[PDB]
Amino acid sequence: GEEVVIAGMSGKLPESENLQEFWDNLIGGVDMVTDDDRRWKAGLYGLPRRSGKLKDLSRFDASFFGVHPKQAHTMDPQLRLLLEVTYEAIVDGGINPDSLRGTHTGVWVGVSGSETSEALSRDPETLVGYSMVGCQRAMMANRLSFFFDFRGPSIALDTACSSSLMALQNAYQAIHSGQCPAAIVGGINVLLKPNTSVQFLRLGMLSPEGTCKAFDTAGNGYCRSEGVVAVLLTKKSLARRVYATILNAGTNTDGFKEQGVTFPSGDIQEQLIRSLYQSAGVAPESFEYIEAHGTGTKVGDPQELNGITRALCATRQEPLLIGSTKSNMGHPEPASGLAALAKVLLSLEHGLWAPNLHFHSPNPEIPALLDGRLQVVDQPLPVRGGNVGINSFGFGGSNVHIILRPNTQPPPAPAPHATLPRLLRASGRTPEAVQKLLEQGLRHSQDLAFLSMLNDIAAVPATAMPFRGYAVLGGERGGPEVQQVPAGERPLWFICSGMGTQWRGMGLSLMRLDRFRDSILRSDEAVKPFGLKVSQLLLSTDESTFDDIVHSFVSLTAIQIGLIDLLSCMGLRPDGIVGHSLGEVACGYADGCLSQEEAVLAAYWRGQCIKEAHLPPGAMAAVGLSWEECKQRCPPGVVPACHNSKDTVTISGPQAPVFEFVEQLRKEGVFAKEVRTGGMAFHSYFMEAIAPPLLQELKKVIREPKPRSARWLSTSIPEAQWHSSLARTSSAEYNVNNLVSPVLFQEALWHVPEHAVVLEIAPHALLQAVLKRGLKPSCTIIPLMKKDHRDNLEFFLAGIGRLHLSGIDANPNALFPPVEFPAPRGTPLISPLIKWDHSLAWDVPAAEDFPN
Amino acid sequence: STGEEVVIAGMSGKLPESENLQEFWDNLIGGVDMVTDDDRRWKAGLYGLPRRSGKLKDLSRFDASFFGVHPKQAHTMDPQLRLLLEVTYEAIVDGGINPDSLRGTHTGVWVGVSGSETSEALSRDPETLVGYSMVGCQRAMMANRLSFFFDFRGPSIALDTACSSSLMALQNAYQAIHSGQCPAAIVGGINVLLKPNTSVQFLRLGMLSPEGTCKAFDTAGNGYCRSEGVVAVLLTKKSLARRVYATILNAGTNTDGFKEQGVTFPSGDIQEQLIRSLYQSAGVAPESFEYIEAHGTGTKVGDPQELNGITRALCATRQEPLLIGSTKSNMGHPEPASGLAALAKVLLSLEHGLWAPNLHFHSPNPEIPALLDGRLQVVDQPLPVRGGNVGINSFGFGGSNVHIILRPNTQPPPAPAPHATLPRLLRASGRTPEAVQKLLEQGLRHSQDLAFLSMLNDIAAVPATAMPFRGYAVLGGERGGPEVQQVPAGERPLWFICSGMGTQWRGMGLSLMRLDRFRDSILRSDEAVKPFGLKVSQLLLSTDESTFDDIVHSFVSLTAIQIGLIDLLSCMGLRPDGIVGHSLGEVACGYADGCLSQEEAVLAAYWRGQCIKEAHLPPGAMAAVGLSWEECKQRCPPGVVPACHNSKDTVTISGPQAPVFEFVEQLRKEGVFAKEVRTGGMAFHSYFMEAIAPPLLQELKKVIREPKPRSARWLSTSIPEAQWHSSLARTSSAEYNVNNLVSPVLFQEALWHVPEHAVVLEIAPHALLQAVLKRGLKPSCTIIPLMKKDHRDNLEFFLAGIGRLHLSGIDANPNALFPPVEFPAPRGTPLISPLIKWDHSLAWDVPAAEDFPN
Ligand SMILES: [Cl-]
Repeated sequence: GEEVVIAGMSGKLPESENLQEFWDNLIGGVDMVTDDDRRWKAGLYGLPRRSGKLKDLSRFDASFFGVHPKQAHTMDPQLRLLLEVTYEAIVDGGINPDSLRGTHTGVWVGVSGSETSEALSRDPETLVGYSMVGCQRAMMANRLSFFFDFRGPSIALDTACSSSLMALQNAYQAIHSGQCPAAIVGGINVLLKPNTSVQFLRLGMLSPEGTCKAFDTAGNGYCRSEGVVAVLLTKKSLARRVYATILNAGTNTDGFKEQGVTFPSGDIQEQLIRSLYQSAGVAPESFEYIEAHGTGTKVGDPQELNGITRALCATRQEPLLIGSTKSNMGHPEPASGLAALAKVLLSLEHGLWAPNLHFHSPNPEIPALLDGRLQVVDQPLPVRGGNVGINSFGFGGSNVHIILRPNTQPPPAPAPHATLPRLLRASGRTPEAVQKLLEQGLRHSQDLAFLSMLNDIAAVPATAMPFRGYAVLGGERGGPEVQQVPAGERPLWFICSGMGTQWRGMGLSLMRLDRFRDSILRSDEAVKPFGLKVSQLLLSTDESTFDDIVHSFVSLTAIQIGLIDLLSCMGLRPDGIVGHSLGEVACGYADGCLSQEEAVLAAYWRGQCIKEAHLPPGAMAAVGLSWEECKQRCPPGVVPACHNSKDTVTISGPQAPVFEFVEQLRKEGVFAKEVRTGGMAFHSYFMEAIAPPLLQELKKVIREPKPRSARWLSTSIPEAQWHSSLARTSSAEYNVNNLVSPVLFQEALWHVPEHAVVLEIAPHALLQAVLKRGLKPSCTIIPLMKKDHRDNLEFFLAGIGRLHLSGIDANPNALFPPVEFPAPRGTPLISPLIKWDHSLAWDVPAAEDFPN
Repeated sequence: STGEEVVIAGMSGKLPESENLQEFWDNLIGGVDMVTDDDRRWKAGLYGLPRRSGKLKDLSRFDASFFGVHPKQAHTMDPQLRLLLEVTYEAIVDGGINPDSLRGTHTGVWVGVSGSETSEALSRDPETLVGYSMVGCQRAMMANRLSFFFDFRGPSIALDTACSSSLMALQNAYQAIHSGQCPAAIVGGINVLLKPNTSVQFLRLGMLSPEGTCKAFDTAGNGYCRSEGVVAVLLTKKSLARRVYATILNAGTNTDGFKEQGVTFPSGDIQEQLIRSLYQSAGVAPESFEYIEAHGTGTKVGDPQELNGITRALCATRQEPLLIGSTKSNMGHPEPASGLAALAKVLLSLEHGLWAPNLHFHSPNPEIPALLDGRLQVVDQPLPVRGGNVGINSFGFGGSNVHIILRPNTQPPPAPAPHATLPRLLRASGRTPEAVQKLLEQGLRHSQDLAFLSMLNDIAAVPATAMPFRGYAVLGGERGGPEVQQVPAGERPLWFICSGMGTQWRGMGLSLMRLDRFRDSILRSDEAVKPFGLKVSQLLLSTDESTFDDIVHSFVSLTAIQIGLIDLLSCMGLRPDGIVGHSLGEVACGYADGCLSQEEAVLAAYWRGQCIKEAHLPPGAMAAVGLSWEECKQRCPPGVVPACHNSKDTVTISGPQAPVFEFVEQLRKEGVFAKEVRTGGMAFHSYFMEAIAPPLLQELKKVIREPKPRSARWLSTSIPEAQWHSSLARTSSAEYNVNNLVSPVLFQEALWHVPEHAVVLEIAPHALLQAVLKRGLKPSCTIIPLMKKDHRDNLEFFLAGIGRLHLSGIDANPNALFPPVEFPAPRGTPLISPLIKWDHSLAWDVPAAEDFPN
């Protein structure tokens, strides 16, 4: 059938708020069983004082889960915690939960108690109906399917202690047979009602010392514990991270026993173990370690270990390692299987078997312990290699056993782009949630698989995760940037700049990105017939290279096209487009009116037709007065050419009168600065003589002009004329008319809506200040390249980071070569890095809420 | 070959106002509303609750000792579990399967359950609560306790998906059987209403109808009525089934996922996709459906969501209306067990050929176009079942949906056959005499239903320690009624006694010739003697009273009949623990022991007679004499001797005709019983036989070429005990048989070794030895005759003997005597589960409404 892997995990265990703390406690030999009065007075009714308790049951990020406060207070704490642990298990696997919505993903939850339901229905006069929706057993599974939008089976099951490993088994069968592509498996247990512990006490199942002395002579019962664990299983193809592959999972039941229903049968357990390795085609000698059910009972331990010995140790030359998580944290009953699984996977990820606590003298009823066929892990031991088995046996006789093949994927071989900086983006319910992801990303900045997975889980809408951040890794000038995301819809606008943005060496830093390089090489092919190569112009060390009009027009357009291609590969589509002068050629590419070759040829012919003609000497100057003021003050022959902002306009005309006016104006104290245009009066009647030959060349280039969309605001045609036949398409005529007409830039900027995110598409963000002045103050202005910057690749990635802060989604993973999956063993855990808004404290039943 | 074919093989249940499925059906087809308004569980109207709810008649009954539960544990067991254990046993036997045959198998158990109210009531007092209440009330035990008792080793799981739980259990068990993981499975659904607080929760959620009625599909639908239910179904792969109610063509589940309307808003679009995906994957056409059992809880929002989803899934291209019904309208909504309750209603409708109608349907919900246009037709009147697939929906309030497709079993009744006129034996076992009486009475009422009787006979082999009462009835016979008795405790060794001379009678065996196995045995014996101008079957048909006066005829015919009787006993698996033969009866003993083949035994009887005849000895005689053996010896005139030691005070003498006759006459004069035997005028077991020895030995050496050892089960009557370990007594050789003819019959001597409490069968065409056996055996022995001289119908007499064998605690299935019934049983074969009775005299604890917080 289908290969089944464990793709992600999370959990809350005794004295452990997450799996990292669980591991620290395990490998540190910390006893997680405690003796405080968290749940009820110590020794109440003669109960043992010790039990494994979660640090907190009151926390729940209710609004992220769409739960109203009234329902949150009346929801079983097991469910409140399982909703968050489930989310963490999914992202732990590097999967964005949104990608599983509407799928036939299944949910199986192992659960045996409904104490909250009892507490909440105790008063008929005051009880509320919605406590049934938050506490009824089926909801422990159904509420997950509801929130995550999972449509596969949704089942809560009870086989007592083996519940959660039985959920794992049923989930494995559903994936193996092709019924589900993925599944959530959960295990939950809380200790709210002291009466329940009294019942177990009187059955003789509880140790008076509240300890699971697994495999030890002194074993006399188990210590009750709490636990909330979730695991994400998927078919191999869907996994990003793989902790292990499930080779087989199976169940049987003891059936009739002369000793009674609660007497465990080692003979039946042994048959289960054997039938599973036989049917998986696995040899008993291939096992390195077995996680025994190991509750530390006088009858159960020998039954189980002697069954393991007969099933697995008959022909083994080496001892078989054996451990029990229950010796470290107590017995979380139905959640026991998944807690033991978490200890196993964490041991494998760290290369060390965590050891048992409380093992001093071998149970004398167990020969393999005295003879070395079984070896208890009572010291941390390196993981050497081999399959792992896990047992979970219920007190009613339901047995489950699973065989795992650990993922041993080695770290990747050093690669070229690994040296390039990378962008890491993060989202979170709070600033601390974001900070936590960026900090760990920084700490593992060379772990490409880890960063790739983090980048994949960050695309969560700002309405759900209001804080965002980024960090450019492997660069020079970087540190984490975090901010709350301004609420509302934020339209994305592209501004393509015109002349004055070229500089020696421009684009060379971005050439290290394959997509940008490939775009440039494609532009080279367009101009090859004209003896030009864009990549060679960019490599030129001659400061005068871009003084040549054709070099600068072609190189500018090529770079703009390369930047638009980087943005497109991340799925960005602008809501608005504005070009300045020659920038309209790249706007036509961005709007989808011009192909890459047409845009590049259009910039070539525009410059070449200028080169092939003679024009009288012209000049342009930035004047410190309004458009209206300019039209009245301009001397004869001089005209307003660019309406950049309210108080800054560019004039164009005959060289002398221009230099004169600049003089006159400076006389009257007005700002006047001659621009350098190489003796050209662009955007004036002066260009008129270029029109005819340019129109002839462009008609051959743009054979089938396409209509400009409403996103694209023309700067060469006044708004009053937007319905004209000339403004309809990006035709040879449209492009010729741009050259001889004024740039109505400020006019277009006025139509940019509030809260827009504006990117400057240019080799140097020349228009930043003009943009700030002409745009509504609620706009975010982002530059993508800077003249002479040490490393424009880093500057560009910071801008993509700023895009993320603004609430726009752009995954930087797409800019770099795809990481190979599954991730290497040891890729850092993600679930413990997830933080929620846990400021509120929700109702939790008290010991007195139950009958006494 | 997608996988294994899955069938519903048996069912049982306890539903509102219905102690079993027969009462459930009577209520359904009779239009009886099973929802009531009494104070059984709590003061009606308490907390403003609706007064009406579906309640089981009793929650206190449980045959604790059958299930090995001590009284202290029975009082602290959830009533759901106590009831489920019995309903599970009834579901298995309902299928005509003896539960013992599933012990140790990988049979699975899935139980749909949503409440543990008893567990709450029983753990309320920390000072007094006991630990074993956890073993009888924890949710996992609802499944685990069944696996434990029945010895099932497949998966054992309790599951909760709210309303759809029990149909989800059925889907999971269908998948485990279909994929080859389990050969069979028990599927259960349970719900009880003990805690009024629970109903308050639902009331406040707006889910309960103030009228306590599920007005399914009706404009007045405003919520559901809560009910109780305990249902169990046995699923098996096709090959294991005897009865088949229906084949499951497909079963599947999906979940609503996220809904803008909230978690409890039912999604018709998702339900519709489940229905479509299932008939598409089963290769079933939507037009092939006759009827659909809708979840139909009678809610304002749910009904149209469901029925409009059904319309889009199934009614797009249908030319005929699709029938729809809802069992909830009849008995309310038993929550997790609703899927199995609906299933019971469907299967009972199919078995009776009538769709049981809904109650409370007056005006169609106006938001459902197909009810207004006739594309969907509510069954509000009983309608005949016409043919086609059936679908069943069960949707949980949390969004878990289950749908199943069934193909009804339409197997017609069997074609009239010749053997169907023969009488049949019905055996029964039970916890009480009333349980046995109930099976025999129903068997009598359906005496021509072969499949029904065959299935009843298959469930009767239960040890006496578990079912202390047994009974039988010979059906289709002239006379005879039920025999019921408590089964005497202890091991009871089975002994075969093969009689000798004096048992022959004109027409013997003719009645048994109607049984194919007996007839076939006789025809085989005919072949052995055909070369000698004899045909056993023709001697049995002879109307000549002198036929058996010829010793060859009588020897051969007796042996053949005893062999035929041994063959009938062997086909039922009976193996004797002891064997004693009388005179020529020792030949059949050899066959029964295993040392003589049928042909050897028949040829041995032939030669014994023919060699005697061939010698033309002087006239001899034998006579049954009412004297002890010793008392006989001293009154035995010269030439006359004691030949057969039958009992303490009765012996057979043998000698010269003249002196035996004269001695017989003087005996009658002196008031003694003197009865001359029919011996072809010969003196058997006497010196007069000595001249026959040599030629007989020569013929027998050719017949018995390779003697075989005589088991220790076989006590010799021709060789004194002191010599039982000699070489002659070792094998059934030519010498052993020659010696039998020439030596006395030490019958009484052998009888002394028969142990106490033995069950003794007389293998003979006429049970001549009954009184001798009574006298010579310990008084604790049961003596059973198999044939009687001149009986009107020895087939009936033989079956009544097989019945007596059952009563004694020995197992012998009479089904093996008759042609095998073809399985699956015909549709309509009477239900068995309702016929099962238990020892329900005690009343066990049930929590009271006041045992919960108020
Ligand atoms: Cl035999």
